[PDB]
Amino acid sequence: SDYARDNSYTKAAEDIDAQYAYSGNDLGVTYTKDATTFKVWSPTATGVKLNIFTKGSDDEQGASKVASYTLEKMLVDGEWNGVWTITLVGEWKDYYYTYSVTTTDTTHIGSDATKTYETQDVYSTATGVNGKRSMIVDLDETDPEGWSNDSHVLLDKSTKSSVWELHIKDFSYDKASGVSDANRGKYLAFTENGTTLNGEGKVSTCIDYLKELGVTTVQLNPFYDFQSVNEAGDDSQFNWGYDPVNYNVPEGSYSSNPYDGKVRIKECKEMIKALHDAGISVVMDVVYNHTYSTDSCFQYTVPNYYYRMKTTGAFSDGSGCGNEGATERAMYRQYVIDSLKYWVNEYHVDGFRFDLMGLMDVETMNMAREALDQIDPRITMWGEGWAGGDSYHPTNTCSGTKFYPATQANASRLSDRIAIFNDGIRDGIKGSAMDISDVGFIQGSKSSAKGVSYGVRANSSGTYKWKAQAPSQCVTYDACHDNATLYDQIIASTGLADYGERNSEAVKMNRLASAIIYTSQGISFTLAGEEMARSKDGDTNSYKSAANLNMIKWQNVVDYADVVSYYKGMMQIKSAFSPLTAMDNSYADKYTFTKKVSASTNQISFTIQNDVEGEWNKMAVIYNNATTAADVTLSDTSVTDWVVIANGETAGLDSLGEVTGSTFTVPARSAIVAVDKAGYESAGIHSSKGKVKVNYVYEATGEKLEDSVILQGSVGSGYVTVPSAVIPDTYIVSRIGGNAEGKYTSDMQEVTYYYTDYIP
Repeated sequence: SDYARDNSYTKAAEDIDAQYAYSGNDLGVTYTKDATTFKVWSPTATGVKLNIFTKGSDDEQGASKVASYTLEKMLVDGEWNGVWTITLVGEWKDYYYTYSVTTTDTTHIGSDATKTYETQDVYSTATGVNGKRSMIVDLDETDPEGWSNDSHVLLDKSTKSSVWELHIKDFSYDKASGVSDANRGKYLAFTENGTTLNGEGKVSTCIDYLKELGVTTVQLNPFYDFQSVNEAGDDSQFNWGYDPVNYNVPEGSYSSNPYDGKVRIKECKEMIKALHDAGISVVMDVVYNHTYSTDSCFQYTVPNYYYRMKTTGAFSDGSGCGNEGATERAMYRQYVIDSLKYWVNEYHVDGFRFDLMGLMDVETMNMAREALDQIDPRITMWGEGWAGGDSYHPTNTCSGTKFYPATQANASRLSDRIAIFNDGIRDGIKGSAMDISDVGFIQGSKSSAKGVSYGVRANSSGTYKWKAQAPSQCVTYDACHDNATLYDQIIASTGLADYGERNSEAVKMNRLASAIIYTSQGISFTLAGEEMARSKDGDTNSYKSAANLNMIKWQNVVDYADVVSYYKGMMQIKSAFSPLTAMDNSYADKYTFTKKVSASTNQISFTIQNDVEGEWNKMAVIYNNATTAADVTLSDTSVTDWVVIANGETAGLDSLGEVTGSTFTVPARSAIVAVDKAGYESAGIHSSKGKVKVNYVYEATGEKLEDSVILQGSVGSGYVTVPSAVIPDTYIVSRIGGNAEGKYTSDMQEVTYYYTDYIP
């Protein structure tokens, strides 16, 4: 819910915006070898004092207060524009500082009831430990080697993306990642090429694993400066980071040395450079909708201005943390826009994800979208189109237009290149996020088939709980950092095994969900480690749980190499068919669904008439969430010869069979993807990945104890195969044919685990 209220705080802030608004783009430190400059926009302040130090804290050896100066009012044409400036002559690099602002609030300008605060610069670019002290860094110095040649690694269309939502700690915090001792959980785990599981050199991990999996984007969890982890305390502290402190300053606990401010910048840039060199785009999660506490730099500089104030004087609780930034405000809007531009231009990020996007206002988001477009329009923007609580915001914004929250309901006003995370498809696929045990479509819910069928088109065709101006305004996904993981939800709802423990039926549902996400329009978005069945031990909220519980268990790239390969093949499927990555609604009417989109059906099916030259001319798709195989007849009978390219066992770009007519026998809880034979033969799209088939044969009779699984990978890359974890303990591998480990050769290989009786 949201309400439009006006009060004394809003009127005073509007007057401030009308009079004192500033647009010089040079607030904060403007360091040069000749002289340093400082600027603080605070109309309500009676005086500002700058305090230079030598160490970002008093507990560091050699820490001492250097000097204090007084910042005087900045005058243009004799009138005050709200800023306090001072120039220090001489060399001042690496010198910390703070401000001592004596100020009233917005409603009491000119009165003598001031209060004195000591505050880190709102525009801090570098900070000592815990971000409580600024620093005058020379940013040109912190560029790693070859940084001048780094360029944005951007998609041509954000719908082609396969976003990998990766937490910087979890990426490498496991000792099984094989990363050096000093770099487990930092920016620099991303710069180490040649990593492997347990350093054994057999199967890759981390960055080489990313190049293998082919993800086109990686969305990094909050690595701006945040509060909830002590940058000087225990190294095992984990926190997503939704308690922002310094937006413009990289987080400190992800660097080898947080006490020095150049080190965090250097190492963050190093990580971004590493990912850009891996050909993988980088997407920064941002949280401009709130700050850690109201005792912030914004409040200490201009109280009650930068936040939305209720009529009673309390702060609005729309974000659920006790406050919420007033994005409608003439200077906070400019702050957010300039912070986005600064992150992009300095740390070479390629796109953003706005937490609780519903709080921000549509006009501000259109302004940010236009500003990022002015750099490069392929910079991807998206975010959660809701809010955490009741928001009380002004009736208008600083520009004079009405105030509209950026919600899913307002997606019609919100720009089409600002995707809204599709809760509709998320719950249609795997169930409502509010309950971990809820049963979605994949688990067997017939009713959610409507949600899945509408989300197949990015909700941009028709209306189910919301609508998108285009599929480019939809992030097709079923999991992210928030709430439980896909495999967690599947296991919890099925009740077949404990969390993270491999289960064949749950793996089938996971493959089906991957097919649903990767044959749909819009942006494909996956939780990092979602292919390998990542599990948080079922924890529905892990924002600050154990780092060893949130870390990616890198044994899962071996234990779930078949699921990794299914995902890696579905990615190729989606990238090899233009309708599955169309930005606009040109292909909305080609989806000749077999049943009504609103039908509660166990087996979803449809077909896509592609029109791009040199590609498959048609595809079928049949999601069969039933416990038993079911024959599905296509209402589109214009094509009767087909070449399956995915099924319940393996997925990819290679013919897994052929079907005559238009009737497909779809296995239980499994998807089928086909293509027209003529188009397949004429296009020439073919999988260059090697393959391995791992059977599990009871030796005495030749019957299979468990189904075979197909592994996949690039030709020339290694692999490792293991006995299936689902075979009972009463069986013992007596022999293993073929290469139980090795590399992927262009010609298919095989491995057979023969079994016999055993007494555990």
